[PDB]
Amino acid sequence: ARQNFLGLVVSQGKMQKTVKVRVETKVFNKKINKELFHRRDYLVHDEGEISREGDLVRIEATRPLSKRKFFAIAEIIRNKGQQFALYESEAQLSVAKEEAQKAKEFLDKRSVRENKLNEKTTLLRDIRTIQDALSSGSTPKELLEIKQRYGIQDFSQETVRQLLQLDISGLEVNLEKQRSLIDRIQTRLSELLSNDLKCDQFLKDHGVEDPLTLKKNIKKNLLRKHVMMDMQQPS
Amino acid sequence: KHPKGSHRLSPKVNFIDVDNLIAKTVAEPQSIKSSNGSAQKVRLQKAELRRKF
RNA sequence: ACAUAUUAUUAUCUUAUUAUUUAUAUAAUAUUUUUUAAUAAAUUUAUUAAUUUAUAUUUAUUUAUAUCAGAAAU
RNA sequence: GGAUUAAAACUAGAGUAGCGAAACGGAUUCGAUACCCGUGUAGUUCUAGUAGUAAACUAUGAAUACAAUUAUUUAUAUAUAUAUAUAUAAAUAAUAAAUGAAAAUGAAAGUAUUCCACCUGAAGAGUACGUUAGCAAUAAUGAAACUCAAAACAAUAGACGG
RNA sequence: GAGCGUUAAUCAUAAUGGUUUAAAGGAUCCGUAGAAUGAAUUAUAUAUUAUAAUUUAGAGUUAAUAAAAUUAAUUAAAGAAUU
RNA sequence: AUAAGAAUAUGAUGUUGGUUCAGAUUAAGCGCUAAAUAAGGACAUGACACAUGCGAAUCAUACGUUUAUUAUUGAUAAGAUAAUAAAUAUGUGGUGUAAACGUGAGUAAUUUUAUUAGGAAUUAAUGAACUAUAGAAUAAGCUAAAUACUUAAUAUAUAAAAAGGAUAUAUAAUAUAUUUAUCUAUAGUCAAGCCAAUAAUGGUUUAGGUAGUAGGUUUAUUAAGAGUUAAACCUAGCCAACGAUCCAUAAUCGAUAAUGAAAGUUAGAACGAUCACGUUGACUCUGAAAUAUAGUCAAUAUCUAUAAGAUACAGCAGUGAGGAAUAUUGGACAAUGAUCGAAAGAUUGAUCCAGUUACUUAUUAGGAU
Ligand SMILES: [K+]
Ligand SMILES: [K+]
Ligand SMILES: [K+]
Ligand SMILES: [K+]
Ligand SMILES: [K+]
Ligand SMILES: [K+]
Ligand SMILES: [K+]
Ligand SMILES: [K+]
Ligand SMILES: [K+]
Ligand SMILES: [K+]
Ligand SMILES: [K+]
Ligand SMILES: [K+]
Ligand SMILES: [K+]
Ligand SMILES: [K+]
Ligand SMILES: [K+]
Ligand SMILES: [K+]
Ligand SMILES: [Mg+2]
Ligand SMILES: [Mg+2]
Ligand SMILES: [Mg+2]
Ligand SMILES: [Mg+2]
Ligand SMILES: [Mg+2]
Ligand SMILES: [Mg+2]
Ligand SMILES: [Mg+2]
Ligand SMILES: [Mg+2]
Ligand SMILES: [Mg+2]
Ligand SMILES: [Mg+2]
Ligand SMILES: [Mg+2]
Ligand SMILES: [Mg+2]
Ligand SMILES: [Mg+2]
Ligand SMILES: [Mg+2]
Ligand SMILES: [Mg+2]
Ligand SMILES: [Mg+2]
Ligand SMILES: [Mg+2]
Ligand SMILES: [Mg+2]
Ligand SMILES: [Mg+2]
Ligand SMILES: [Mg+2]
Ligand SMILES: [Mg+2]
Ligand SMILES: [Mg+2]
Ligand SMILES: [Mg+2]
Ligand SMILES: [Mg+2]
Ligand SMILES: [Mg+2]
Ligand SMILES: [Mg+2]
Ligand SMILES: [Mg+2]
Ligand SMILES: [Mg+2]
Ligand SMILES: [Mg+2]
Ligand SMILES: [Mg+2]
Ligand SMILES: [Mg+2]
Ligand SMILES: [Mg+2]
Ligand SMILES: [Mg+2]
Ligand SMILES: [Mg+2]
Ligand SMILES: [Mg+2]
Ligand SMILES: [Mg+2]
Ligand SMILES: [Mg+2]
Ligand SMILES: [Mg+2]
Ligand SMILES: [Mg+2]
Ligand SMILES: [Mg+2]
Ligand SMILES: [Mg+2]
Repeated sequence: ARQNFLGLVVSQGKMQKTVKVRVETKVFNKKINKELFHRRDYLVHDEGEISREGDLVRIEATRPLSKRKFFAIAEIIRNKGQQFALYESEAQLSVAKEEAQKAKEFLDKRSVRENKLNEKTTLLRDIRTIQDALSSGSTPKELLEIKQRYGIQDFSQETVRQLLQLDISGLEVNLEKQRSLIDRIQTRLSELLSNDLKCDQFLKDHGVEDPLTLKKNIKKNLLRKHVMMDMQQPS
Repeated sequence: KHPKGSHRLSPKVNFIDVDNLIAKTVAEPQSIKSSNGSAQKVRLQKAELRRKF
């Protein structure tokens, strides 16, 4: 049959309807006693100009098409070259949109900081008026303004404590919950495995059919999936 | 797309029908011609042997 | 340095031959075509030599391109 | 392919104490274009460049896996009845095995794997010619003929040593 | 041995090699090609290769903690001595 | 599967390292020497120049031409006609020389070689010349005549042909029969064109090369693809340090020869395959195929007939030259082939034999006492 080769497109878009394909064949080199790969670039006809640099293609022998062209593209085995072209165009649009959004979020942050620098009022001073007015009874209009600078309509000892909250405090509680879950899951499964009877019951209670007839790994995974379905789904 | 001016498929294999090959190559004489001549008789014998072979 | 021989090349010069392509002929031949003599046969027809007519096939000269080779330069 | 690359050298502009090619003198010597002494120019210095060469040496390309000990430091860690002790790495020193022409190497010059550079008698020769690069000195690349049966390394025993 | 010798030639006769010290490590590193070499498991295939999925022992990224004050470039200073 | 080393360093030792030797061989030469026979080889050099003779002819059953005899005709013999037997290849025709033979100049590959269970454009109304089968073979002209040539007729969009001769018999030139030729068609056989992949010496102290160059589109040309050639218009490519381009050198190869344990290396004389060439260059004609050992023109050399002439030994033998060196100006067509012829036969320096030469191989070249 017609001689067919597999190769990588190494040049495209330089000649009209012609691409350069790199074909590698296996040969034996008697001198060094080693089976080597021999490489050759083929000028190949691309009637539809579909192939792109980087594509893996199969080329088939044809009639003479020019001084040096004797093969044509017969199939695109892998279209990595075509993918490269599509992803580059999308990237330009995708990145422009993201950069526009980030540029607007930077100017907004700058405006807020500039606005705050125009308000001579300071947190410490404001928190020293909400704690003196709340301990003296005075209600100068500054407080009403302070009830707008911060949004704190009510001036109580439990409102300054909520104006000065630090994110670290929230992190400290999320971390304790995370540690609890892991510790509970491990103790639960550890105990369950120690008692085969309580384990068999555990599985049946959660909806396993004849858990007794199961393997150690085929069933410990069920136990693990259940212990993690009784401490993460209920919570 | 295959190259313009080229056949997409390979030419069909030509299978020989031995009955048709024999009929066209070594066909039998259509009539039993009168080979009274010495040279006609020799030619008839040679043609018969060649056709048999 | 250089004096030699050999080969190659060319925006050059000259060029046999050939191919291809131009223009021209009161060009030749055949046929057609228009007439015209001479001759012949018969009692219009044929032939030959001319002229007119187109057609095909050649010829001479001519235009252009390429070309063995030689010259010059490298 | 690229970059960096001692000393000397070169192109400009500064600097110039000391040192110091050369040069001119003083000695030494049979002679002394030397060793020693004097006067001491370039250079040695700085700024901006050129150039890409050294015994540019561990005369030992880089990477990975692996193999028997000791000593000594260093680092990290651990412990305590708190200052040592116990661990794991690195470096260095001396070694086993192994390798080697041997001298020796010793975690490689061992056991293996991968990649690069390089060599094929001496002399001629890192010369000639050409080419490339540089302001230049030069640098890179780099032969052949002729001639010879030499030539070289480690080690051994001597002889000799101002 | 009806040849023998000699000259001219061909093949064989050590790389089942080497480069600290004998010819031979590139001044050094960076890195391109390499038709150079190169991890793990599983499944396919047309099979020491290809593809896919998965993995972290090579190679990297960012932090945390501890440690160290050297090497480049630049700027600003000090010192003994010399003439 | 078959793998050996030796001499030479050094005061001595070990090692590095070259040099040389032991083996086989030749397209061999030379020196000395030499018996017969059988077989295999023989200008590697100047693709230098060549005296002389040969190497391609054959057909009379294509057409003409020339005799003799006999018969008939011709009232005197010049001629004619037919039969018979001869002659003619200095007239017109046919077939044969694209092979074979010789040589290795050119050729490093758009061309050449080798290989592949390769390919398409998806290769002509090509048969070259045999086989099988079928059909056809007509009319004029031109020549002295024809199987010469020309123009027509009819034969698979349809296109595209031809030829008679010999011998008998019967007829009144014609017809049959036999024989040998001509033309067309279909298939077979033999045999052609084109393309791809892979391999094919040295120098980069030849590093850049290319400009129809790389690709696209269209026409011309061809049986047929393609910057293969020619014309037009576009794109800016293509090759290259895994060595481009350039230069030098060389015919290539094997189931051939030499050598080695082998991988290999060498040769390319001999046997065989392939290519190129026939003093040099280009071009054209015929043809399926030729830049043909043809033709045309030119170049170089020679010759005689002095013409827009002939010849060119790389066919055989042979000569001069060059060289260290390579043979007979032989016999035969008996054999195997080739060409011509219907046949009888003719031709064949293909070929087969012999000669010369230890160039190679082999056998023999007296045994017992
Ligand atoms: K084309
Ligand atoms: K490099
Ligand atoms: K100074
Ligand atoms: K050193
Ligand atoms: K290296
Ligand atoms: K060594
Ligand atoms: K000696
Ligand atoms: K030796
Ligand atoms: K001899
Ligand atoms: K005849
Ligand atoms: K000959
Ligand atoms: K040749
Ligand atoms: K007949
Ligand atoms: K080259
Ligand atoms: K010969
Ligand atoms: K014969
Ligand atoms: Mg010319
Ligand atoms: Mg200066
Ligand atoms: Mg001095
Ligand atoms: Mg520099
Ligand atoms: Mg130097
Ligand atoms: Mg050096
Ligand atoms: Mg140093
Ligand atoms: Mg590294
Ligand atoms: Mg130099
Ligand atoms: Mg020594
Ligand atoms: Mg003998
Ligand atoms: Mg060997
Ligand atoms: Mg090494
Ligand atoms: Mg080094
Ligand atoms: Mg060195
Ligand atoms: Mg890591
Ligand atoms: Mg010998
Ligand atoms: Mg003989
Ligand atoms: Mg010869
Ligand atoms: Mg006759
Ligand atoms: Mg004749
Ligand atoms: Mg021939
Ligand atoms: Mg007729
Ligand atoms: Mg006639
Ligand atoms: Mg004819
Ligand atoms: Mg005709
Ligand atoms: Mg040179
Ligand atoms: Mg074309
Ligand atoms: Mg071309
Ligand atoms: Mg053109
Ligand atoms: Mg030659
Ligand atoms: Mg060979
Ligand atoms: Mg050869
Ligand atoms: Mg011969
Ligand atoms: Mg020829
Ligand atoms: Mg010629
Ligand atoms: Mg000729
Ligand atoms: Mg000649
Ligand atoms: Mg001869
Ligand atoms: Mg002589
Ligand atoms: Mg003869």
